[PDB]
Amino acid sequence: MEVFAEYLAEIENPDHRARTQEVLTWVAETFPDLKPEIKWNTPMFTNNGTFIIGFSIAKQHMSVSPEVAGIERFEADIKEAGYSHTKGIFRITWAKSVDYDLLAKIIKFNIQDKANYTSFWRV
Repeated sequence: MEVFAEYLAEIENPDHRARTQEVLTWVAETFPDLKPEIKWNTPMFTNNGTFIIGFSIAKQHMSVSPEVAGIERFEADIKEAGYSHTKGIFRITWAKSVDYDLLAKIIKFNIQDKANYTSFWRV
């Protein structure tokens, strides 16, 4: 968790910082075997060296990054949760709640789908 200290401190809005902290803490606690990392100024979690999920903050939303394959697998549920998405990310605006249930399904999916992966990113 200390790994994310500087990143969180740099979030000037304290309510945005609290939400980011709550999500990152929840991932860490719910998935204790993942390694929390800051890489390229992005908070993320890896499993035996491969990327599992990443988070980043913009002015009006948090971005969740589970790779294109993660968005493809859960596109219907992302849309039903009410979040906007691209091919590779989806967004949670500050007024909207975080669907921890969906996050859990995405994270578990990437863990299983990238078991033994030989690269950091999916190609």
